[PDB]
Amino acid sequence: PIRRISSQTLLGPDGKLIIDHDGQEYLLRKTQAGKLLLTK
Amino acid sequence: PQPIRRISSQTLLGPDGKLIIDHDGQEYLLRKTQAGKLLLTK
Repeated sequence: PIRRISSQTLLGPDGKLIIDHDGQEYLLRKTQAGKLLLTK
Repeated sequence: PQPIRRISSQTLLGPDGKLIIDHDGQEYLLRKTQAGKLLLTK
């Protein structure tokens, strides 16, 4: 199956991970409402 | 060790282009679509 990783491992205390993909940055973040959200 | 902060999609998603992210017990999927786009779904 597809591997699993905890959002804690990806986000840290600042709640954000920058993902470099195909020459630009995407932001993965946890929101105040408790959701994960990816933006471009 | 420090938080990741910044990472390539190639390293994060691997050759299958998929990762399940467990966020407080709710699984999201991060993937590279067949068109090569990055997408987060639940």
